[PDB]
Amino acid sequence: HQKRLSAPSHWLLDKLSGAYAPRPSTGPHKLRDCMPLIVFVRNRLKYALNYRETKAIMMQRLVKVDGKVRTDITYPAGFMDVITIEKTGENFRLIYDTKGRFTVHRITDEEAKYKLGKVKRVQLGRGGVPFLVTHDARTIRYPDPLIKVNDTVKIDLETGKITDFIKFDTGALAMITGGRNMGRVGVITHRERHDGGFGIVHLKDALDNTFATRESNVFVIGSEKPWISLPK
Amino acid sequence: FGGSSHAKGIVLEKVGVEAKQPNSAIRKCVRVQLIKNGKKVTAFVPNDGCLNFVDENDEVLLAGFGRDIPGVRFKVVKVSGVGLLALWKEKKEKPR
Amino acid sequence: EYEETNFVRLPKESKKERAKRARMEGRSGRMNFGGEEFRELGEGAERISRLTKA
Amino acid sequence: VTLRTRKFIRNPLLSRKQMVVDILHPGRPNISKDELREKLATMYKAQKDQVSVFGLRTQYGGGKTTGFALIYDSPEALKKFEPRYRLVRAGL
Amino acid sequence: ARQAARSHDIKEKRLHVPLVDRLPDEPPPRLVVIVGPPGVGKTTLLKSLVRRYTKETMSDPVGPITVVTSKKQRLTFIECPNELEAMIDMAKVADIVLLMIDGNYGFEMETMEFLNILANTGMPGNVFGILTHLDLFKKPSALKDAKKRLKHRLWTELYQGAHLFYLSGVLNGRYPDREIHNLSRFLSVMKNPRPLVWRNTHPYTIIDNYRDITHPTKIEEDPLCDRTIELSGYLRGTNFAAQGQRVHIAGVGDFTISKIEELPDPCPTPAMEKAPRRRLDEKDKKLWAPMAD
Amino acid sequence: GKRQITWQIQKNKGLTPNRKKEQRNPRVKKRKKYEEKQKKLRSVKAVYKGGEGPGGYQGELSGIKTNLVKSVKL
Amino acid sequence: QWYEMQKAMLQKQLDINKAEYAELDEHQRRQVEGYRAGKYARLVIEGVPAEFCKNFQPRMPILVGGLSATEDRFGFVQVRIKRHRWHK
Amino acid sequence: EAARLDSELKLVGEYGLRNKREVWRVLLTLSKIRRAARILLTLDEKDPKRLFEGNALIRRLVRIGVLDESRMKLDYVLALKAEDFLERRLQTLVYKLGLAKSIHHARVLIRQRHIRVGKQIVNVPSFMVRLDSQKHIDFALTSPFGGGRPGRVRRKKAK
RNA sequence: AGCCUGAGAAACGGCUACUACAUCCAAGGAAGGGCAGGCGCGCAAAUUACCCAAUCCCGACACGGGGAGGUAGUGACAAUAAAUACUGAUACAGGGCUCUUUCGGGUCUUGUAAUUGGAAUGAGUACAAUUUAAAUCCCUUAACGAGGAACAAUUGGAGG
Ligand SMILES: Nc1nc2c(ncn2[C@@H]2O[C@H](COP(=O)(O)OP(=O)(O)OP(=O)(O)O)[C@@H](O)[C@H]2O)c(=O)[nH]1
Ligand SMILES: [Mg+2]
Repeated sequence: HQKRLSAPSHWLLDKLSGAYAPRPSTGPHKLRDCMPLIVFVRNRLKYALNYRETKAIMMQRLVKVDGKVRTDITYPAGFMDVITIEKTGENFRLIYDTKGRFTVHRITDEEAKYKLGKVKRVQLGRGGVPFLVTHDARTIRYPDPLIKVNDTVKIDLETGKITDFIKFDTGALAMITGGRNMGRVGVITHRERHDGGFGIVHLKDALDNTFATRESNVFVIGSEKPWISLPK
Repeated sequence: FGGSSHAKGIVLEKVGVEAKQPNSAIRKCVRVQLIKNGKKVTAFVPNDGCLNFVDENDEVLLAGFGRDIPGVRFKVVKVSGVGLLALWKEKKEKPR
Repeated sequence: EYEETNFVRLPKESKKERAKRARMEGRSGRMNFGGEEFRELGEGAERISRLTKA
Repeated sequence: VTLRTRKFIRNPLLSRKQMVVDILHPGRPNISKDELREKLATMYKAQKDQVSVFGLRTQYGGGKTTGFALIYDSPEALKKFEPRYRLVRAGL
Repeated sequence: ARQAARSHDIKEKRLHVPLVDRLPDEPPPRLVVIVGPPGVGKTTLLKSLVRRYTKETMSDPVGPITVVTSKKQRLTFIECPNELEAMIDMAKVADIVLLMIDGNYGFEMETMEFLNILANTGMPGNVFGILTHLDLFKKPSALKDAKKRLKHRLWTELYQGAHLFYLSGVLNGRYPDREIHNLSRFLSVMKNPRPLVWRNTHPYTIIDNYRDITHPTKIEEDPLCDRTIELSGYLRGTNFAAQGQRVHIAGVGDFTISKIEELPDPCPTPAMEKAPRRRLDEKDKKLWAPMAD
Repeated sequence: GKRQITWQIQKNKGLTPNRKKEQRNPRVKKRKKYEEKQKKLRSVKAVYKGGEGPGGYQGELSGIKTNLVKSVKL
Repeated sequence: QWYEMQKAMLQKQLDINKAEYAELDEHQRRQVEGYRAGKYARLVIEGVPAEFCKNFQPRMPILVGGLSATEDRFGFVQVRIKRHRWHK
Repeated sequence: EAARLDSELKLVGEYGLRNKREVWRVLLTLSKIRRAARILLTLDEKDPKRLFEGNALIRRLVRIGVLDESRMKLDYVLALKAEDFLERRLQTLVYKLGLAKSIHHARVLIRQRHIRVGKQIVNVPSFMVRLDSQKHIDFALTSPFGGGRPGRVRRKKAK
């Protein structure tokens, strides 16, 4: 039940939606790194007008998020969730811009079929099996045995299996998803360890601005290989 | 008086009710007794025909008189909660 | 331009916005003699010197 | 009685045609939005019963009047997708 | 310094003439008149007030109606009829006044007549303007214009900033319950009456019950003869004389008291029964209307 | 069949004095005060008020007084 | 505080009576102090004209007032009168 | 003082004003503008504050039509006056454009909604008409001097 | 003072005992512990208004429920804009005004409770439609709506 100004500055609200703002329900993505489905439908896309209209869209099986039907209105969809609407025949993708806000991208089924997800941790689960945890809280059982931490994975999204992976690399272009230099698509050119907590990388854009961002806030997107269509 | 701007009083006796000339200041002056302190001071009704509204034992508000008896300092402003000039102009009736 | 996007009507201000914006006149030296605005010669004049030095 | 439709939006998931309507009565009194529902049947090839009009503020000095019009694909789609107060104002 | 100035001004506002109270320890019921022009609905307000207080639907309420409204104080409602003799008779009697104005029609000469009769005779504590027939309006801008102009004319008439209630409709033939509930919120909590000199020197009584105690042999002998009359009511002023009190029955003439019987109340008001809780249980909401139904 | 309240009770006039139709409107009073104070000005100084008329010069139409010196002696 | 001193003297007199006739019933409470206010009471009036009982309506109420010793005498009352403001 | 009374009476007569509150209102806004001009003259020439703020003040006054387009110095902005402001009022502009016979006729017309400034009718006679908007003062279309219905006394007479 | 539930409380929601008030009764018994409002002198001055319709929240759950929120009413404490009239013709009177210097000087068109004529109209009345949860206001708007004895300007001061 937070106010419209206490809502974060990256899912935008104008002077229109009242003094209050919806809170995202608990789910895969975080609270402050989130776009709820009602803000995506009626405050960003404007396929709806009111809360009851958004409910009348959501309750019938017309909005699918990451390939599954998401019914509740304030479902969290933070980063790179393909959002398939079949009556309009569109699939939107959530990326950022250079200023630090949410951006929507229209696309069809060929790029809508896969999800590029960053690995959070690799472990040995119960049954003596290695399993893999992404930032979408997707756990994949029996992964490829080189996919370590901070590697990204092309998730199939019709079975959910691994298809390809991109390694953490000095020389692979990356996207920033946090910090004071948030949302700046550039190339990882250096990486400093700082063992004892909070190591960094040094990263430059396409046009020569060096800056240091933390290896938590980084997010690998591809060496050149823009596997998701960043908007031209 | 006191520390206030207007004082209240009881009209003890209209002194000079038997004076001859109509707008004499002895005809217009009225001895009242202030409530807060208890002293008997004299006050001017503003007009001789306006004297008739001032009856005995009536709560009377009085103020200063800032400008035939030089030195009577007070003038009657309200009588029984109604303004005396309004009573004289026949705007209001006096609640008794 | 916000009433053709999803075309829900607005309440023409309210008691809590009019309390704010009409108090903004109370603490400002602006005045509107005609079509134009006439700004006070306080801190708005010092920035003109403060920009030109840099 | 002169009509123009700006910003016509399809909205298939809510199944309703969204029009910003600028109507003009010069010299007449106001437009009687039930008769405007009757007028927005042959302009967009629909029944009168599946049209709902709201907004409808008259511009300063007569003439122009801005309304917002919604045409549903069926009266039952209107019935299941309309607010109660707009349904009462329409008469269903 | 200005706090001292305002304190001195309020300390001079609090003062009055030191008049005598003459109110007993077990006080009589305070008298509420319902005054207004003909056709304004004084009897309708009487029915609605007695249903609010004592829950008794009176089909034809006449005479004074005594009503327990608190554990210490009680009221009595008398509706003044449309005759000037009754209005001048009750203006020297009334403790609080319910002064009715007829809404869309505006002020009336009977209302102004009773206002200045009351002011000349003796001003009581509480007079409440009650403005009715508001439902006989078509434009609710004309409604608030009429409320504003009637409020300002009444404020010029009696005093600035009075209480003017607005009773809108007539639903069940009675009044709206919320409107008469806030009206009774104002006339239920009460303060001691103003020390009027005439009521504090002369003993009066307002007759609740009338009966003709005359021998039918005397009525059969002379059909128009001097009768003896039992009049039962509350002694309200100072105390009557024990023997040989001279009485003016207003509208009839002067007589003498042949007998006084002093007897217990029909409305006991639980302080007199117990002789610190707030609410009144429904054991206590008594109704004493010995001429009404 | 009701007793209407009349205008004297409707607005409590009382004994206010009788004032003027000019005094009931503050603009018309300030119009007539300016017309009479512009009129008092012509009786002291001399206004221009147009030169020679269309008819020409019909003489100094209100007297010529010879022994009158009306110059500010510096 | 002359106002509160005067009001306190009035309340002292109003305690001195009801302290002074609170000593006996048949003598003081009945014959000295009369029939005290607030108590319901029944009055018997002898000698009322029969037109009152024939034309008695319950609407127009009955007010019983007590005349003083001075209010039964007749004579020339000299009054201070003024016509009303709204009397034509 | 008699000087103030005669000055305010000359203003109220020469421009058909209602009271002296309008005169004091104009004198207050004129004193505000002139105080800003004096404060800008306090600084030396070629200070950037004085340069841009004085250019803003002079362009504002020339655009609202009080100051003449010939003289554009801050000394003439100091030499401004209330006769120039009351000349820029709407009521005297109707009288000078000749839609009305006298200034009180002009106030009467503007009150009962005959003239319009540009597009919308103007109900207030103290409307500060700018220089660009001075030309578009004319009778409205709903006025009988403009057109439409012949009007009120005309209708009662022609019936 | 002690205890109970639940993912989350030492809830104060409940229980028990003691302490302290207090209610009903057929005198054996039995249930219960807040805010808001008025008076606070005998003399006074802002609604006991309407709704979840928007934004938001809780639930078996599209429907059920919300004392946030929004809508309305009062208000000369201030503050803002400005009505209560505009314009002619004719007739008649010869004075009107001013001052330093006053039984004196200065200036030249001014009136009238005169007779008539034109128009303009917003306060108010008001069919509607619209606004809105339903209303109101606003914006549109057909029809009426000015001759003083009225659609009725006030507060002070000085003088004959
Ligand atoms: N619409 C409306 N009608 C009312 C209102 N008040 C009273 N009435 C009606 O007016 C009628 C007058 O009845 P009463 O109120 O008894 O008249 P009264 O003056 O009180 O009684 P009398 O003095 O005997 O005429 C009743 O039939 C009421 O229904 C009101 O506020 N609105
Ligand atoms: Mg009755």
